[PDB]
Amino acid sequence: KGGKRIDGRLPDEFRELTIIENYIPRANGSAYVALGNTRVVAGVKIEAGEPFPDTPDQGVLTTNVELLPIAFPSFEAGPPNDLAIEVSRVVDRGIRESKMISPEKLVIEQGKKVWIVFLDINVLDYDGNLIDASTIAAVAALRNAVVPASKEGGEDFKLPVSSTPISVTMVKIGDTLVCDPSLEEDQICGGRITVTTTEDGHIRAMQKGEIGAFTVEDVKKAVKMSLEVGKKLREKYFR
Amino acid sequence: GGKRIDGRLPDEFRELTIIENYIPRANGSAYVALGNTRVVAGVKIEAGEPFPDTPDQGVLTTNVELLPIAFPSFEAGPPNDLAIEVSRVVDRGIRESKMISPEKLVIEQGKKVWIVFLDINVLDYDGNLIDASTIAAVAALRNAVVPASKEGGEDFKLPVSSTPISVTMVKIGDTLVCDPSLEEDQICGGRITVTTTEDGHIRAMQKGEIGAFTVEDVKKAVKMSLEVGKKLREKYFR
Amino acid sequence: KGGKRIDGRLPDEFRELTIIENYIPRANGSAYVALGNTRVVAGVKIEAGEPFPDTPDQGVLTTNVELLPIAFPSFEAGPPNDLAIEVSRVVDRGIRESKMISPEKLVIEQGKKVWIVFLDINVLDYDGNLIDASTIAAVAALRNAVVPASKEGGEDFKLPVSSTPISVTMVKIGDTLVCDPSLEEDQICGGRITVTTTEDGHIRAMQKGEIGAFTVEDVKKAVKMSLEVGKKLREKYFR
Amino acid sequence: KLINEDNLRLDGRSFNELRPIKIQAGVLNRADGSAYIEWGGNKIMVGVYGPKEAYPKHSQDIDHAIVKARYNMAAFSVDERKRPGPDRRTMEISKVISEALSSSIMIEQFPRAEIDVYIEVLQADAGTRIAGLTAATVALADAGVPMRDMVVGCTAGKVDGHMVLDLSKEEDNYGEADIPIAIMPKTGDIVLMQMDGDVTEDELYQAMDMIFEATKRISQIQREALLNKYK
Amino acid sequence: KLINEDNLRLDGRSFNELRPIKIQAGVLNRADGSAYIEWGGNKIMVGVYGPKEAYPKHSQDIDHAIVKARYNMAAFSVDERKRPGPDRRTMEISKVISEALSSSIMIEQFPRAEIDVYIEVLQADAGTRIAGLTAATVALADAGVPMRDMVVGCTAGKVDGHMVLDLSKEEDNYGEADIPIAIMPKTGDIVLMQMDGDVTEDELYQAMDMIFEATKRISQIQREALLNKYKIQDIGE
Amino acid sequence: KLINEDNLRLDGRSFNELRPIKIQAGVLNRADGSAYIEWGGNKIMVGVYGPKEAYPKHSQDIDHAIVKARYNMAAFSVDERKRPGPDRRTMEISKVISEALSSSIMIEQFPRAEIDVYIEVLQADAGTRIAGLTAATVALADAGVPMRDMVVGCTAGKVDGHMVLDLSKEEDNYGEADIPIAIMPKTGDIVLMQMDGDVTEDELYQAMDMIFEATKRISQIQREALLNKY
Amino acid sequence: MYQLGDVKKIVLPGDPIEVQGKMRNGVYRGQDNRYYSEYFGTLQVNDQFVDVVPFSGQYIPRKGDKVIGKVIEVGPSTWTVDINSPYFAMLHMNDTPWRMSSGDLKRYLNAGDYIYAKIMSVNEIKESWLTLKEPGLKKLEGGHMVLIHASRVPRVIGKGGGMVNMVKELTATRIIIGQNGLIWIDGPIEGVTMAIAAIEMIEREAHTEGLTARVESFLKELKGEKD
Amino acid sequence: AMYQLGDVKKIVLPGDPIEVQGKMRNGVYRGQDNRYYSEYFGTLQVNDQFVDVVPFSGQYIPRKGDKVIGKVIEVGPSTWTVDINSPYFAMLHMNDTPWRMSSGDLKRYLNAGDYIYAKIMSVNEIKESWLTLKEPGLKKLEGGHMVLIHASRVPRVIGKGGGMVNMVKELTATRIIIGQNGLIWIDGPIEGVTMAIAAIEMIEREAHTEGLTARVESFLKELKGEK
Repeated sequence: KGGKRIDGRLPDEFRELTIIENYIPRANGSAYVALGNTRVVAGVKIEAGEPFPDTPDQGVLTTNVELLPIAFPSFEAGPPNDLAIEVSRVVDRGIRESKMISPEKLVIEQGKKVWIVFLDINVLDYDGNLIDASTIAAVAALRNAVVPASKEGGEDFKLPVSSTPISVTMVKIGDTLVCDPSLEEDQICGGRITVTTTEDGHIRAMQKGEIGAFTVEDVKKAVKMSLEVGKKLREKYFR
Repeated sequence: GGKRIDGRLPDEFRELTIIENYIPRANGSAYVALGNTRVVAGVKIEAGEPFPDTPDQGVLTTNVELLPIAFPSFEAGPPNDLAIEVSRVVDRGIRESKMISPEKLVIEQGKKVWIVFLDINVLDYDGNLIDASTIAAVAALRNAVVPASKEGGEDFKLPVSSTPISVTMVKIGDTLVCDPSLEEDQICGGRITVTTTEDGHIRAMQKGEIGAFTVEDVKKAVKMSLEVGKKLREKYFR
Repeated sequence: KGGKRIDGRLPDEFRELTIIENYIPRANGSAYVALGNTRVVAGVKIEAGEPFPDTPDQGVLTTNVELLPIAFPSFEAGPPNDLAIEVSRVVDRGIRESKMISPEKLVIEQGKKVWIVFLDINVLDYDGNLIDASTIAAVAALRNAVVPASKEGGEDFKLPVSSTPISVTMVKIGDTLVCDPSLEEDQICGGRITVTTTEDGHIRAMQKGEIGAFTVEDVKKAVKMSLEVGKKLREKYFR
Repeated sequence: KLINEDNLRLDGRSFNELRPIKIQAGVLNRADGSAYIEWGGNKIMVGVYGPKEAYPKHSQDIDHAIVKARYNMAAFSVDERKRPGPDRRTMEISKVISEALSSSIMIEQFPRAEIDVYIEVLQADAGTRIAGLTAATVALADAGVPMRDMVVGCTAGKVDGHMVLDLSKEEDNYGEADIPIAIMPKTGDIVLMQMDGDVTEDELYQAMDMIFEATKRISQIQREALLNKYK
Repeated sequence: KLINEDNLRLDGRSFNELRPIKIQAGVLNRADGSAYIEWGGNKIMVGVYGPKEAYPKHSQDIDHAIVKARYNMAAFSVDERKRPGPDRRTMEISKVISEALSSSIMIEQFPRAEIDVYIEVLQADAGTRIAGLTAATVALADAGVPMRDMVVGCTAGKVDGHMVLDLSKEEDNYGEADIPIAIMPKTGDIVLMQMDGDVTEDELYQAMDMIFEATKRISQIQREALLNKYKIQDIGE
Repeated sequence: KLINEDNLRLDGRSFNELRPIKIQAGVLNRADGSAYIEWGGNKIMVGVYGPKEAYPKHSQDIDHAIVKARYNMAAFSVDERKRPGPDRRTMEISKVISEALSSSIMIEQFPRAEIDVYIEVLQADAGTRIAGLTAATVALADAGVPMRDMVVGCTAGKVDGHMVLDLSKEEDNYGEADIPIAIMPKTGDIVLMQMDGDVTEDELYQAMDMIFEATKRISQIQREALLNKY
Repeated sequence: MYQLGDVKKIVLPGDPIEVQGKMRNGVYRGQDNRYYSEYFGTLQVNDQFVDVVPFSGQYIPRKGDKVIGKVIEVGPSTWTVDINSPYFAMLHMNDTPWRMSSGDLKRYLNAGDYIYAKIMSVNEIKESWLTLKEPGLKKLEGGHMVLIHASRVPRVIGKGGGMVNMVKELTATRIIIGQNGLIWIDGPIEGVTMAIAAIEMIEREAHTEGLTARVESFLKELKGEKD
Repeated sequence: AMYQLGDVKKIVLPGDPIEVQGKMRNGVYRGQDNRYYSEYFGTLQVNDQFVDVVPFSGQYIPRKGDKVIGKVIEVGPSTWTVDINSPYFAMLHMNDTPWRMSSGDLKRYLNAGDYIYAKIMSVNEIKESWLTLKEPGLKKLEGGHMVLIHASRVPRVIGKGGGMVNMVKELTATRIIIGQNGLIWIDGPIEGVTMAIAAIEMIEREAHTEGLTARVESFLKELKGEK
């Protein structure tokens, strides 16, 4: 009614965030993220491995997002992997295409050994908007970079972080587009759109999800909002 | 009644259309439609490690996919038993006919050989998958094209030393017919497949489905399979 | 009850055992064992392979117990794998922790070739107490040692067997602890305990299974009974 | 290493030029509706089964029908032999296509029903997922499945600073962006939209109009593929 | 490198000579019907359970019963250790034995029913697929499963231009052909037939005739194994 | 090669010293009951759903409920990245915990029901399986699942001839024995007990007494956990 | 812009329908309050109604049709019958000639038995209720089931049923044809082959005159050619 | 020909020819040559006029009148499905119970997994059994221990007039219910159940001795005296 969503949030406001870097210390880098009552923990494990034969002078980054049955009553009924896989690919597309990692500097022995960066995100608690929460957690975990070069001689250095991709997922309540949808709003309307943006104002990844269609105006407003709440977010938690 | 449910006589096949090099991004490929049964075979040849027992020989691996696009009832059933039987039956015909000559597929004796992947996707099921897969399989191996330029060497034609033609037969009433349509495939339980090469030899046989055959029936199936195998070889595999 | 079970057996008595070495003559070692009406046959397959990177100077032993659907009517209804896995781990545990194999003597070229000991146990008939039946079969089969060293040059020798671990399963019928339960006794009482012992009086392995509890005294009685009946079993068949 | 020489792409097309596109509908015999498409190197078969009630009643859904599209790639369909069966990539495609098709199919007309769409890509060039969606609407009108529109779509992206249309395999792997979009031509509503790479707000809005104007050239093919059945 | 010197096989048999065969029925305790077979090096256990009214989704096919024969190989049963569980070969054998048995089991007498035949080969020599079916009919008769006949069969093949019977593992691997066949003895009807390799029309018929002759001797080993279990004494076989 | 020089363990503890243990209850939002536990290097999240009716009725068991505890390890929880999903080890752990939990849960009060216990290890030191079970009872009481007792347990084992308590990952891999035990504190009844390695009867009883002494202190840490939350 | 005197212009899904009359099956109202085609099909106009018949199948059942169906599920009081339609049809125990108590439905009809029934009603969601009480409706036991396109059923029966009856005597077989395209055939082991062979000839070639005369000649030749 | 006896005309295998005059009954099938052949491995028992083949098997055939113990496997809206250890599950209608329930209330009285002592009301041709609980003494079984034995040894375990089964009860201090299907319900003290089991297994295994009563009574007294 009063310009506000089902909660006090305005159309461009996210829920409360809590980011806890180095939550799993025995990993090379890690981050716990709470977005309202959505809770995930991302973990990065860096290991020396063989690069792909086609790109021999580049390290590898593989992403995997686990929808643990603890996170929702309905989980393991289904559990449809379709949602859990989709989030892995969107989160990985945003991280990959933002060139956040800079994977040419992850070469140990050209064409034989590179640094493989496993990014695994375990969802512990589900309250809507898994895509944005997962991306935040992944970003934060990649900033505790700590690549173990000491096992390969060398020198422990910080995995290079070249950008800050912030993904924003948006849904259409009535005639108004809102962002960071809660679990009520995520089911209230069919159709979401996620837009991942870097601090240079570039769009790095997009993904329309769920059943439903969006006008061209909606898409224009979603790109504009994602850049605008994406800028606000970048300064507040990733200074 | 002296003729089948269609115009076909007991030894007549359905219309065949063979298309070589249907998948040009495959090393060898062939689309076959046998009536309304449609499959496309695709051969992908790659360098790999040989089996430890035979380090001076190439590998031939066969797989036949019964895609759910191919029949409404698929996932009712769909029995995986059937898809696997056809892969083993088809592979048996190619292997035992010595079509491939897998000794010439050696790159570095005991380290690197040529792996010949024969993958047959079934797109439309109207009976007799076995013969249709063999026809697609035989033809696809005749676009031989082994990529020896990737291992230095020189791209040569994968040796094909024989032309096995598999023939599947059922007994409708008191008459044995071959190439059963789906309708005839269900009108009588029990089919028999006999694969023959051009030397008059029998290279592979297989009794399938529930049902029995008399000793004479198996004797008629062999005579008919050799005979219609000869017609087929001269018409499409000269 | 008054010193007898449902059969004539006393609380510390096993069923009739028949152990048959070299039952599968085409394997490196084999043994068929019947414990009452529980029948399993273990088979040992020895092959050259690469050792684990952490232990490059040790051979490998991998154990597996198949509860074949042939062995029980309700088998493949379920089939709950939980029971089949537990037995494979528990059986493995006795053999491994007793150090029966001496897996350092199975090294061909240090860090490149060792001997892989496949110990596979098929259950054909289930009449209770799989653990003890599997262990007897496993131990006996390892004693047709026959490692094919002529295939790596060398000389076919007898795989070294350094101890004789005997596993004993116990349940509480009423107020008395009995061992080697039949299938009927296995269902009259929730709660079983396995204690694997060596001829030196050492305990190599223990496992409490099934739903139910045992008091400390019960655990104390079972250790003594397993040691004692394990000594009896060792002398009769494993001279 | 670079993609264009004369404002000419490696394959010789201008910036907004489509690859060759063929569509024949009704090629399959068993399927209720079918459509074969050739889009560049892409050869894709689509067959459509349904609508029917689900048996057993467990998977049933009382509001509307269920669109179950399955995208599968043949083992000989990609550069190196791929293991048959779905993977993380084909599962993400089958979902995204199922969601778009659910938006044009009049899903409320068959409650508790299921609609199977089997997309078998037999040889794959780039942008493969859209040729199957383009063929899915052709197979669906062949099957009598009610739709409020015929979904159609095309790719765009950034290559050497220029926004191009219908990227080729080379342009996809080494170019700067890929934007697959599928729309409902009547309304312009987007029912499928993904995006990879690096693009400014301006270039994305440029890319969209390019796709939007390619949809008219594509829809004509679809409409001509069903129109050849009678004649 | 050759299999014969004096028209004698590596193991000493004439051409149409069987390897040693044993069958004991009713050896398993839990199974409704059971049979053990030793055929040369083959050691195979068979268990039969059923018929029952089943349960699972679209398994309530109303015409007849379902013969779910499952052929499984122990990990220690073959030359090199094999991974436990079924594979592509064991699933092909499981079908072909199920098809054969569905022709002798009087399958119409139990509609909506299910019949399990678990065939567990503990040690394999060649021709394993026949040895299990041959024991399966015994296990089905031991269980009171109605049958119209006792399916029995034998292997044959070409070794160095000669047609021989009951091929050995060495004769299977290095021979020219292998032909496993199973029949219904009353009628001579073939329910199971495969063939691998290279053979002429004449040689194939000669190999068929050899298998039919062997089924006479194999049928008798099956019968006596049933007779033996609950005593024999006085005559009437 | 050896774990001790001055009768001091690699981390400085005496023989019968527990590693530090924390437990916080009610930390999940969706789960009916929850518990976070920190036990030395171990970080384990436990969530409880249920008791509710089973669907489909096929898996239904009709005397009592079924305790389905599922033990999963996060991919980043162990030394090297491990592929997500259960394996032979985690299935065995899920069973042995499901069984122990069944002895304290009043299972008969909910026939045909299911009780889900999800144990998600985010970071694993040794003895993981007791750590989840000890946290599991807290979640169960946090969810109102009736119990007749609060299960608690601890590890012990032999390292260089000395019997030690709550072994670390290093002492577990290279020590001589490992004995995980879980009990019902009212009665002292053992609901979970395993044993690996080489030990004499005398040492085995010594190890048990040491474990029983530690559970008094751990059970209080469980009590506190539930206390604060309300 | 286009369109003929009476059959207008063949449409595609979403083509706008700017024609006066009562919109009926195949036309939906867009968000712009215009009407658009739901199907790929033919726009059919009569003085009162505007439709788009599609070039499709998926036979819809309408009240009165006599159909063959396979029973798929046996309920406590009802049978679920697949009538080759998007929805399964229901046969209540009270629409049968059998006196049964609830749960005894398995004594009379089990799943998979084929029945020749009549459509009692079709609700808005196209769910059908069946009956077997009228004369001639019965369980079908034995024989061979054949499926043809439901649009080909009226020609195979023929005017007044002449064609279908004519075959029966020529084929020495009993044949029952359901409006959903399922055809029940049971005769001798041979006559089933001719009856099938005739139906496919009739299905494929339905549009020619003298269709009666071919089938008679075709069937007479098939009897002679082995003799 | 072959050897035959004077009233039990020789042992037979599946497919053995049966050259005896009389009305062929269960166990015999007619082959394609119009001769009769044995369906089972068993004895060619030939009674007056009728000619059966009894087999050497188990799989208890339930016939009308037998009192059986069964486990409820499914709760329907109007019937319970009960497994009676027979090739087909048996049905218990709600109207064949002494309980007043409305339809759908079946779970208040009998759930799945529950054991019942009922009587076989009827056996149709397919061996499908209908049950009842209305007669006195038939009831739901709560608590206790269930034992399975071969049904062919049940008649000796019950004994003439129920002597054996009663005699055990007092020595064993337990309540015991025996089904004709081989299921026996036992519930006593935690001890009493143990003796009762030990006795039945001796009776089933040693069901040939004439002095069975004696041993079983003494064996129970010996287990009794030893406490």
